Amino acid sequence: ATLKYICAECSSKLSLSRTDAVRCKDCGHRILLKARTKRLVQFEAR
Amino acid sequence: DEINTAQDKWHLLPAFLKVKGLVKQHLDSFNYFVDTDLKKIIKANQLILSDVDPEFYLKYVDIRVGKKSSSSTKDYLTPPHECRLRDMTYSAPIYVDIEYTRGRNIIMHKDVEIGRMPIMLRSNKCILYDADESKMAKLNECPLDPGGYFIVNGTEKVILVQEQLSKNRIIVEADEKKGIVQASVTSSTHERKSKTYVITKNGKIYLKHNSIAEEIPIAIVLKACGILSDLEIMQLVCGNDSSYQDIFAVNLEESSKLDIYTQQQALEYIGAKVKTMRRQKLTILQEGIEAIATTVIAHLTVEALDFREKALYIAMMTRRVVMAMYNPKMIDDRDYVGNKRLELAGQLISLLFEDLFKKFNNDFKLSIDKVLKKPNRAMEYDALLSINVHSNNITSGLNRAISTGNWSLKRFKMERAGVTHVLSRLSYISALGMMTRISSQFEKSRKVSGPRALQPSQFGMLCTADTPEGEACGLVKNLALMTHITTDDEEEPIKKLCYVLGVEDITLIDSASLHLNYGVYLNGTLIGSIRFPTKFVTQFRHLRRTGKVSEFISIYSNSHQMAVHIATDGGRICRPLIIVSDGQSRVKDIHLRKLLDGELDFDDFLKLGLVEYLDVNEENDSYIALYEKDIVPSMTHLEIEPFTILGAVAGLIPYPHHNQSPRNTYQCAMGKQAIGAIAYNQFKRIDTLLYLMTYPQQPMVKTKTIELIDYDKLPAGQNATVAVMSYSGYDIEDALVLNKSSIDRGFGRCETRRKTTTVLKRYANHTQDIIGGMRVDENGDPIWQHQSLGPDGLGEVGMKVQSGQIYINKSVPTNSADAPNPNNVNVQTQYREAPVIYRGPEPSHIDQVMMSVSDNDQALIKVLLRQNRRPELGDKFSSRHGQKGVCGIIVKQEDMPFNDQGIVPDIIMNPHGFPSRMTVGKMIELISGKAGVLNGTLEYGTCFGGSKLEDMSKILVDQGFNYSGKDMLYSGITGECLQAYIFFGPIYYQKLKHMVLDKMHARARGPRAVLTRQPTEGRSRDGGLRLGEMERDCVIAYGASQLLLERLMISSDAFEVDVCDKCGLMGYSGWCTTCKSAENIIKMTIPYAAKLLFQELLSMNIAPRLRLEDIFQQ
Amino acid sequence: MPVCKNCHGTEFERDLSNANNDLVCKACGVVSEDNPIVSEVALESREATLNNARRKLRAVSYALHIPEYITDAAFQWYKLALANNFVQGRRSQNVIASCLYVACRKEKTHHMLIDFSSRLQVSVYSIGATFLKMVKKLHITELPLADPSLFIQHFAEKLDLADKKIKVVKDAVKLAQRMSKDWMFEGRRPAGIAGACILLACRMNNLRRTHTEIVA
Amino acid sequence: DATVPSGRPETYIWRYLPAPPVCIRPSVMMQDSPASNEDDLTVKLTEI
Amino acid sequence: MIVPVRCFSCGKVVGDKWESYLNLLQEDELDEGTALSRLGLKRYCCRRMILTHVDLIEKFLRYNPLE
Ligand SMILES: [Zn+2]
Ligand SMILES: [Zn+2]
Ligand SMILES: [Zn+2]
Ligand SMILES: [Zn+2]
Repeated sequence: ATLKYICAECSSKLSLSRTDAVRCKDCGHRILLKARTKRLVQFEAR
Repeated sequence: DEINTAQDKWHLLPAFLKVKGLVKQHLDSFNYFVDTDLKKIIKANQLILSDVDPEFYLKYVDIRVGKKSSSSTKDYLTPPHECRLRDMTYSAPIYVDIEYTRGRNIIMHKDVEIGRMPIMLRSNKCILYDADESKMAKLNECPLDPGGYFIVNGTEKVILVQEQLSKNRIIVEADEKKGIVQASVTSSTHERKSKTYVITKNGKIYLKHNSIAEEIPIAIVLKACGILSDLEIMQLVCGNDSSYQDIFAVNLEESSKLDIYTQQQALEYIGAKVKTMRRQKLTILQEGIEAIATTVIAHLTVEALDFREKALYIAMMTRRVVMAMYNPKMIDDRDYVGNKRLELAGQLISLLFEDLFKKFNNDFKLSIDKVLKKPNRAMEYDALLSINVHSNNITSGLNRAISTGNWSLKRFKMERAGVTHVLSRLSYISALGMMTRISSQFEKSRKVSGPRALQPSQFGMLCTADTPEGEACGLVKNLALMTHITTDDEEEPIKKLCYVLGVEDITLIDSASLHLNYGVYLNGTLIGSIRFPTKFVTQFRHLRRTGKVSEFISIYSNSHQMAVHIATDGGRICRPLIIVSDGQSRVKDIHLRKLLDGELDFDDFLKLGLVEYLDVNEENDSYIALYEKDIVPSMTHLEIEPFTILGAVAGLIPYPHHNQSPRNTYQCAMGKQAIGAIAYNQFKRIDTLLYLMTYPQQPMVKTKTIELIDYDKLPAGQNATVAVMSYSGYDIEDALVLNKSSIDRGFGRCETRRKTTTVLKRYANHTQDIIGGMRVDENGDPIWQHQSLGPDGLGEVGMKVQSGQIYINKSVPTNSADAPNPNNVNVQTQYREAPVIYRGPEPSHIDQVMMSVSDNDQALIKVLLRQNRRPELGDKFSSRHGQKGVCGIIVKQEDMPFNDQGIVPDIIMNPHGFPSRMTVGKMIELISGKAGVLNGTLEYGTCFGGSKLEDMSKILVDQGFNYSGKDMLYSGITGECLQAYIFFGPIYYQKLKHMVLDKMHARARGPRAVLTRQPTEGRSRDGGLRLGEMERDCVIAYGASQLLLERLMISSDAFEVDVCDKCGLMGYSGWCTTCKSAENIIKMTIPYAAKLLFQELLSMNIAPRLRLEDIFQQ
Repeated sequence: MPVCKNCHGTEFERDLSNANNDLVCKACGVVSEDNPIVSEVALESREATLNNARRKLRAVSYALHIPEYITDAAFQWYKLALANNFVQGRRSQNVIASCLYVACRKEKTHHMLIDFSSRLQVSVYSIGATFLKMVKKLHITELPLADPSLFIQHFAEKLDLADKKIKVVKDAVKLAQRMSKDWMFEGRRPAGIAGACILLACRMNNLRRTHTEIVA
Repeated sequence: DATVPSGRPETYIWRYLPAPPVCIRPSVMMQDSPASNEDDLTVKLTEI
Repeated sequence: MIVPVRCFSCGKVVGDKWESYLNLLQEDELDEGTALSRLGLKRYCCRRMILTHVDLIEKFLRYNPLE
């Protein structure tokens, strides 16, 4: 979603406050990653 | 479908490696460790009470890992790959059952956790153990990673299997001058101890043992050893007639001139020269002063009570130095493997662990002692929680040890360092490739000649291909592809069993026995030397091969040195092979259909007596076949296949037997340095450095080795068509050259991944280090330098990032390190922000980032940056056959030929490599390649095996290519026929580390180092390059004055010293200081390294007072 | 702090681009510096009791498995406590126990006084009163105030069971929070309402456990 | 060689040890935190 | 990771053929070259990549972030 990011294992959209904690909610599993930006991005294939 | 008697064997090796894994060495010995050893370890010290508390004891009972009696395997534990990201140690709790004493009638016990154990992947206790492909998936880590490596603090490493000189055996080194030292070094638990003995002066021969003082006459010794005859002494060590009698007897002569018998003086003179007893418990000072330790000093191998045993042990030992002193040769040279032993990680963790645990509990005495000091109330509350405050120092100390590599063991009084390496993933082959490695150490100086080269005895029980160019201070060696490192079995049952064969004891021996048979040696320890050498070997081997003492505990003879050695020492190199039973193999070729059927398995051949593991010494006795085709009824065994002789990396070279071996060496050193898929976990793992390849391909040639490890599922390289030719004189020497509109088509492309973690920790002022970011001035945009993100204030996925930008914004308090006070009001900011900046020549991408926590509950951010590299000019390209070369000047398209169907070669390569490097193996491989595609198959090749050449001819001609493997091509430029037929076709290539874009390094004016005030070190940080002395003086042969100055001065350290004619010394600005004038100074320029050296001197008392004089007026 | 000799710009920009790694201001074009010169690679009654005090401090600290960093807080506090002569008059375990407790409390972590103290013979009211004294002797403020919202976690981690507890935890917290809202919370041990909502929402998730286990 | 400059064979045993100038006793980067990486000789003489 | 749409030599379009190839191997098991030969592959450099290029994406989709 256009909200922030995702778990590692549970793999679900999740946001966070500022200075709160990194533990996910859906899962008690700690580590998690950041979703790819909704912002445009460009290469040139060659 | 009956099977070839040759080709059937080929299914053994896989089934051998199927059940029992390729890397078991660590795996077993780690499992064998965690399972058996500790239950013995604590069984050593289970009992502690300090000197206090008349009724107390603390009795250890059980050690477990994962089982507190909830489940069998640990009920739950962290997943290893997940831990690789949490950057923790990856460990398992230590469940320990202990019965203690606390208070009136208690004697109570539980399970306890003293700490955690840094387990090893794919062990028994590992989660990965017997987990099928979904637990790989759901647990997010590769199936094909062999494991067998630890992981701690986010890194992993390995315990490198280190070879140690064979211990507790009599060995004679024959050296000129000297007099040919005999040495035997033995260890049991306590006191690993060296011992030496040798002549000093002219037949007068003494013991050097650092225990005793030095130089003890051996005849006196053997007297004290309990044999008083002085006759059967000589007769014993000597022989019957020959000349050996007097050759030894000189000592016996000047032995007699001192003293006699063994009441006091034999034992006493030993204790007379023995070192101190260390104060207390000196009362053993006696006529038996050393008599206790007279026998036991460095001869623990036997000890016991009466003196005859080791007495004769010393005797036979003396036999080797007299047979030595007779002549050179006729001795032993520390070389051939059996006299050396690798020793597995299993016992490494054993020793290190149990000694940390040891000193631990030793200090746990004190841990209860502070409680025990003042008898507050009645003192009990047995320190059950009090272990915890003392605890995990084992675990911690074990962690920092196992990753760090410094092992200090002061109970063994010996220290090894660099015991581990950072685990190597540059490639898939390296994975098992950095495993299956062996370290050599010690061996006197590094210049010492003997322990250097590759000796023949090494055959098939190590690798003979790989000895990488990193030779240096020591040596690495690699195993075979069929290896069994032996576990130490047992002593007494096989001993008394030897007696069951009807052997005899030293007690029953005549003490005339340098004539009888040969000898029997258990651990290399003489017992009876039973009569009838041969049938003895027959019977016992028959036990081994049939019912008992499997693995090793084998046997081999020696006719010259008269012995039959049969000891049960583990850590010993082994290997299977096929017994020929009388006339021919025990296999009988039908039993293998009973194998390939799927119900046979392995270890049966042992218990059904077909094949077994053997020793270099054993096979030194045996006589081995090669092909069942070519055998003798007088033979003993055949090894199933040759090509287990190659090493784990060497198995890649197609048809190596057609090369010259150094190119195989270089080929191994390159193979692990290739680049490939790593593992299925690929994009889910983040490592400090990574490479990969966009479109890897199975090499058109296979080696059935590859089929073992499924290396075809993980190729590193391209299968690339080439035309051997000197075309495009940019080629010249070894320098390959490539094809655009191929590189354009995706040939040989590499995603290059890196990671930069930034730890986020709180500081005693209790203000976190902060990620704050997103400035966005300018009305709607953050400045370019700061435009590298989004509102989060941290890097994000899918962005080109040009160097100078921020791929993490890390704001730390500039007051964070200050001393906090019991006050605060408003601003706890004061941030000096140090966001790290991507630096480098060419844009990379952030496609993945991780915010996560470590164990201490702190914010930890880890990002991975990547850039793909089109294979630009100047890239190392291995031809996988030993051709190690740079990509030359990239051709466009039309240039370089095309021919009939228009197939254009990709790599285009110089012929001249092939003549002098003299490797035709590749030259065959190309044939096999053009073949396989045309029949539509992969193409086997293997050492002394695979597809042969001649068949391909018909294979090719039918489909219309010249059987010679050659064809016409047409001028890439001119468009006419090429004036000589060209050999071209498919070959598997690969791309390496040392990509130029990494490596190209330059500066204009770069940083200077504070101490010497001059350019910094090497690449990375920043530049500067090395004019060494040996490099420098080359300019002097041209005698260039100024080139030195501009080079070693004006561009090096630009400085002006100010000095004083009167009393030349170096002032500053306008003063001469110690003579304070501020007048007589002269300003001049000098290398700052010079003035440095001066003050460095004049720091120390010295005065290189610089007197000066004019340049001009003559 | 430094200013250009000519343009006199107050802001300097560092150029790491070409790997000159120099410093010059957008106001002049005249560099600040060339090649920033960088680097690479006793016995006192107080100081000795600071050695031993670190020994005790760290050891008993992570006997709880508390974060190493947090320990240095108390180390200053302990050192700060040396200044006012609050340290000498009574036992050491009181001291270190106190200064660690003021850290973890002030730093709002999950650990409990009655618990933490229980590492010893101690009545736990003793060292409680010790901590109470340095409230006078040191000078502090509202800093150390906690709630079960923390401690349910450390409790929840200790009971194993299944992961529904987390779902239960969310259920429990607001539960207790409403109990905190309904004003029955203050004036009582927070652990009580903690284990309460434990048994309640675990009861809501119908897993049968014992009060022994809860109070454990 | 004596001619009233250095000081005849007396000097060669220490009396006043000159402190090595500070630049040749470079204090290593404080490298974050409060504890700065020391430099050795200054530790030596500072014990002297 | 997935068969390059064009070879490294001819650069004739490979992409269509892989699926049709792989199916043509599984369905109606038949000799490799001949398959390609009656699939329309002649040039051996064109051919190697169908005889080769172990697919890593299918062995990857075992692992995926999302599941
Ligand atoms: Zn989750
Ligand atoms: Zn002067
Ligand atoms: Zn300026
Ligand atoms: Zn093609």
